[PDB]
Amino acid sequence: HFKEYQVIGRRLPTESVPEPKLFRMRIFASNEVIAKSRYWYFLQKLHKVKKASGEIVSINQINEAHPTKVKNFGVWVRYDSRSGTHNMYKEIRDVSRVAAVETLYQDMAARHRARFRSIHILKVAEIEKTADVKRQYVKQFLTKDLKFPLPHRVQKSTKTFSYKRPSTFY
Amino acid sequence: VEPVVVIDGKGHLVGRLASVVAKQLLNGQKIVVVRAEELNISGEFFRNKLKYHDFLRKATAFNKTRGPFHFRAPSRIFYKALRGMVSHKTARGKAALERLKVFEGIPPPYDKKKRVVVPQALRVLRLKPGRKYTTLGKLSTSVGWKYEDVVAKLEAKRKVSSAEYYAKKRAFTKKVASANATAAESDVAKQLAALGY
Amino acid sequence: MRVRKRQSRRTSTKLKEGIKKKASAHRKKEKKMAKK
Amino acid sequence: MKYIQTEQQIEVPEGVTVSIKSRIVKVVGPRGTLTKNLKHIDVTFTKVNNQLIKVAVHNGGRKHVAALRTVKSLVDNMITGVTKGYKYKMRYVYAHFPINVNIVEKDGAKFIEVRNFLGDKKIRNVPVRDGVTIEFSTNVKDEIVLSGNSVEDVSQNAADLQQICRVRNKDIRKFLDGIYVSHKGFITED
Amino acid sequence: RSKRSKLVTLAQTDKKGRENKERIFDEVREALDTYRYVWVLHLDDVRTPVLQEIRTSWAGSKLIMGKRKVLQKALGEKREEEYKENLYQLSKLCSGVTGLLFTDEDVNTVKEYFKSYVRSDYSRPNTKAPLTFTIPEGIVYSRGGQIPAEEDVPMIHSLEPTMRNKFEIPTKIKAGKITIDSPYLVCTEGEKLDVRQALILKQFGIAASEFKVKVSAYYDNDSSTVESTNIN
Amino acid sequence: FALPRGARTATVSKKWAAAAVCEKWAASSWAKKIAQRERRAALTDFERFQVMVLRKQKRYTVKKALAKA
RNA sequence: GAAAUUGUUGAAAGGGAAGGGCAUUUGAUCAGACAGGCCAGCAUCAGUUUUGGUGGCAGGAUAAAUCCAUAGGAAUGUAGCUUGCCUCGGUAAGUAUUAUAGCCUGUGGGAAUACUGCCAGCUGGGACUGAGGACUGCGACGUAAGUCAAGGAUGCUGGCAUAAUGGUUAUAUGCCGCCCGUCUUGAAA
RNA sequence: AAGCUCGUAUCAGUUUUAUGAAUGUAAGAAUGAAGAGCUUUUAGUGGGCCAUUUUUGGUAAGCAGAACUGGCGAUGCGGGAUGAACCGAACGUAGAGUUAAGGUGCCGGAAUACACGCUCAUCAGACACCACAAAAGGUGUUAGUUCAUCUAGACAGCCGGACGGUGGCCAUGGAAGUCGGAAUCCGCUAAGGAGUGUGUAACAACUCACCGGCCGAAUGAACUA
RNA sequence: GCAGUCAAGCGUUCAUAGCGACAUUGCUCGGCUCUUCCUAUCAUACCGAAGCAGAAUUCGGUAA
RNA sequence: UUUGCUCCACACAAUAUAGAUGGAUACGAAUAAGGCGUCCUUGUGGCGUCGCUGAACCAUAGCAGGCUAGCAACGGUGCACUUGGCGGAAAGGCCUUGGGUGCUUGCUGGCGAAUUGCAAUGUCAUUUUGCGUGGGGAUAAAUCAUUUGUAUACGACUUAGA
Repeated sequence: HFKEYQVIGRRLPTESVPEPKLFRMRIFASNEVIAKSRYWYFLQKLHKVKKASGEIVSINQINEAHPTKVKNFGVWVRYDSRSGTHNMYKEIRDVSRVAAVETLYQDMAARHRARFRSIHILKVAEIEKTADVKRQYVKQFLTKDLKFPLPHRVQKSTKTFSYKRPSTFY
Repeated sequence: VEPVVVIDGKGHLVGRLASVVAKQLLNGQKIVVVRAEELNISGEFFRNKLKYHDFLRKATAFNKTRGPFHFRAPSRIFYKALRGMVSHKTARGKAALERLKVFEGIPPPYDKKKRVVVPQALRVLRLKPGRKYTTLGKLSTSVGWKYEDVVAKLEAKRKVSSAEYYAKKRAFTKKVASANATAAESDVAKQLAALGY
Repeated sequence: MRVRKRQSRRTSTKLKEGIKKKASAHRKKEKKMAKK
Repeated sequence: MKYIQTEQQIEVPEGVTVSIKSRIVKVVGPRGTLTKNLKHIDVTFTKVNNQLIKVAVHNGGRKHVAALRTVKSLVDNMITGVTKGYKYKMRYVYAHFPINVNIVEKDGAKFIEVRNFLGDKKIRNVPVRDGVTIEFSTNVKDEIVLSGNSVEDVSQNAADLQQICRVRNKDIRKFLDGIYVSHKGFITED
Repeated sequence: RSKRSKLVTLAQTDKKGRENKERIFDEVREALDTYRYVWVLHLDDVRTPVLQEIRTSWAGSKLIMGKRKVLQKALGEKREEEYKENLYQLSKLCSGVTGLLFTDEDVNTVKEYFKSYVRSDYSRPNTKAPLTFTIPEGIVYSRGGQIPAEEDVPMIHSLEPTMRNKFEIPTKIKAGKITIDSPYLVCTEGEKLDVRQALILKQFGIAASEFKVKVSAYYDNDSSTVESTNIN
Repeated sequence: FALPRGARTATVSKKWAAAAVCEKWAASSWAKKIAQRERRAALTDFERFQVMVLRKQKRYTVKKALAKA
């Protein structure tokens, strides 16, 4: 389970160059230590720096603004593959950004066999207005007065032997 | 919980069925699967048939009277599915199997007796709708077994007698359920309610 | 029909370890070919 | 993409009525009754206004939706099977030997004897399905008419009647001889 | 996957898109101010050299056909969207087919022309044909039951599967010639037509149904009014 | 019950109380069955012995009610 | 008068090996103490550990939320209003910023709680262990004398007193277990 | 093993700083250790096989030479079903707790756990630097990317037009778009090619590519996983 | 097989650092006897294509 | 065979148990559906209701369950006699007709329990027997040896003979 982290760094203040530009980014991780490590990994790719040349100035947990309102998120993803890296845009309906990126990571592993080290989360944005929601499987749930059943339900047994011949009604 | 435990091996899944019977034994519980024919597997017919058939192709080259005894009867067909699931060459195994009993159809004194099911091996629950399963009655027949019909016949008749019994039952039940309802609101009654019963 | 012979999925220890030697051979080639 | 709801509309005319429990379909109307088991298909029927029927698949892949449309087709085929009926007209052609097609009833089987096909001593017996009626076309030479309610009964019997008359170990181009479905249609034209 | 493969083709002509529709948009609008009056023709169907006969009848006045929804939005749909004053009164009146005629001529000359103009055409589906026809019961002929047989050629044996399968008529070939046994009716006088019935009358080359090209409405530039005329 | 979509807690409580779905829940057989199991769970041994005695008395009158019709 | 090897008698085992090790049942057989021993139960203790219940705090956006007050918006559009054509009033296509549903965003307010971390906080259940043998030491409580969980178990209670412990032994059962010696070689063979 | 010193500041398969053209020195740097040096003499020992990382040569492909490094060898035990080199692992005798690698359907000790997904295989798959047959084929299925159309009406579907110069020139018995040889042009439109196939000896007739008429929301192509 | 002609893409940007599939164009120890198994089947069985008039046949599919 | 052998009753020894310690409590079918109750046009029928676990239901209070005094109702149950009908899939059991017969905790009384000393399974199940009892019942074959030859290495087989 994830957590969003604002992690900043400004390549250690030396002589003749005081107070550098403080490079800020939002990092999804499980804890603070992984977030820090991922941040250094991203910095080495965005420009030519190193872990020893800089310093983590502030690490902060970004709580979700309204964890009760169901949102329509659109996530820009890129990831290393069997071949070269490539962009991807998946649309996710969820309550929070942490939970939406969670469902993405499990889906990316499920459909593309990409682990945690491959995936570069670019930008997670709310899609404010519907009918601008591009993906059809998300637009599937944005219809008026959606009433759908769950036919054929399993009844979870606590014992080995039953005396009914179970009824999978709903 | 009981001395014996009669399973209705219908619409079940040989595997998950056997595996839930197997251990059950080793733990000293007596068990008696019935209606074996009506048992189920998983996968478009042909599929299984092709499967078994390759098994039916393995025989002690030099003397085939010595090699893998290929059994048709849905029972045996499902006793081998439970056997190889229990250290059956040791003593603790032989002793286990010995308290197991597979029956194709339902004979006495099992008939006139309660018969359970195994949710965790129920095809309806386990399987996903719209996915070919392969009854056991068929496979068997189309490979050697030759008593499919009889049982069938002897099974239909075994139900009838069953039905009637019931009918009689539903009645006597109603009668008791109606008398009870009429016993409601009678100090005693009233009270029980407060103590759930 | 006469059901034909089925291929095994038992990988013998000679096969499995020989697979590892062939794999590491492919590595040493790929590291050399990366330089050119 | 796993559809949430997919539905078709089976339109019921005045003369026919559709009674469905589980997945067994009545089509009771003018010409007669038709029944079809569909418990293999896994759908849900909904009668909206006694004149329109809604089949339904919830949580279905492309394979399950492909089954969803074929229910609408089969139930509609039963409806047009009762209202209009089916009439298959088979014309049989011959080069030299006159083909002699007759109806015999041995043991109540109602067979079709196909004699003298390409000068052949074998007497071809075709079984007639329960619900298909055979009459010969008056004032038109060499024509056999197959008519009933079910599409399967009429059309499979038409297929049987032309697959018994295979031109064996010879030309296709040279030997015209055989029985052929000249016209697929309805009993009542409108 | 498992989708319909579109029939791959290597032909010279290509599609037009929005480019051609914009050209017709501009051509209609630039023809509105130039020409005096606009006639909207309900010509249900036309043989192409008949339209070229209409073009060669007068070169002065311009005739622009094409999509209804291009002409609707070129002239004007509603009160708000319109090219000229009260032009949308005729676009509401044109319903079916393409035709539209810009003119710089007299009104009575045009309405005289289209009332005087009528040509023999093929009988159509959903319209009644004024002939009751049966094909003769011997060998069927190319003209087919219209001319003396001695002046006619028997039909080509190659198109007999078209007669049997597509036109439904019961045919078999004997010594290179198509043969029927009994006289077969296809159409009767004052009776509504099917698709196949018009195709039998087409294949036998029978053009026994007249075609009079019609107009429904009429425009004036200076008077700012739309006139409605029901001629056929 | 009638709830507008995306309703915050107060709106949920408004329509919850107005429709009275709690009392409609308690009226059903399903809530009575849940409460039945909970009542039997927290039973004292002496209270369980009361059930012993009362079921004996109820049995007597019910068996007299039968063997009549 | 040994062993190899054999006979008889008594016990036991034995479905394509046997003998061996760990542990126990079963059968066979045996040792003391009884000139304080065998086995146990409970309580309060100490060491190691396992498993619950409950309290106090502290951190972050001094949580974020929810909730409340205020200001704007659009909707998968709310009541209303207009309109189409019908089974009487349903639907449909516009308006209508919530009116007789609500929602979103923004600003302010006062709280709770999750998560994370600490307590030399309290209170239960379970297991294995009791080594040492007058006193010294370090401590705690007590007004002091004295007491104590503080330099390793005592107190109380019960059955048996022999085959009941346990051992030896034959077998059964679960699991493990290549045939030794030599000689080669990098090894196995 | 024995004697004699110092039991010490005698040092270390280690890091740092500085000096330098992964190795070289020094340290009043770090961290670690009480087993240090010097004589005297006394057993055994003088093979290698496997693997990892550097590096030079090689070729259908394997590979071949050094260096350094582990492992086995003189080493039991847990696991990898099985085992020379694979994963774990500081072996006195016992008790208790916790774990490693590997696992938790039953054989088999331990969840037929939970959660999101993907797959149906006519002998699936459980397999492993994802290495060999491996580049592909497939109207299996799920995700994508890049260009396209689309309420001036998308795709599909039938209904119609699908034109005159013109039967363009040579060809030749007969070739009118459709046996073939070369340009392959004009006009008229809403759009129609010196013609997409079927067809006739030659024509005709049909077909589509191109439009247009009802039909009313999505659809199309090329790639990647 | 060698050399060239195309040429999906990839080359660290990318066609002018280069590799490049199917085609294509260049001339040129042996043998006697038995048992069992495999199909990659010569015949027998059933099919599909073929100027397959019939007969005969050629190729192909299932098939031990 | 000196009543050998079997079957009922109670009686004592033995011998064991892959393992009783309230009850194995009987519709069938479907699962994108069912069960039950009621009603009617008697049907793939209308209306009501139920599940979402057997967490049930039935049995269950007495010296390991003794002895007695009653009250209420025609019930429940045990035991053995008994009228049939039913059960062939391993039927070996299921219902039913009655008479007797104890017991009933449906409700209320009166006695008795201890010392098994603060726990020690505290033995109450069901097989296979043997020796004794007191009643019923039933009156053999096989092998060897001889012969046979449809059989035959020897076995075995087929025969024959009071």
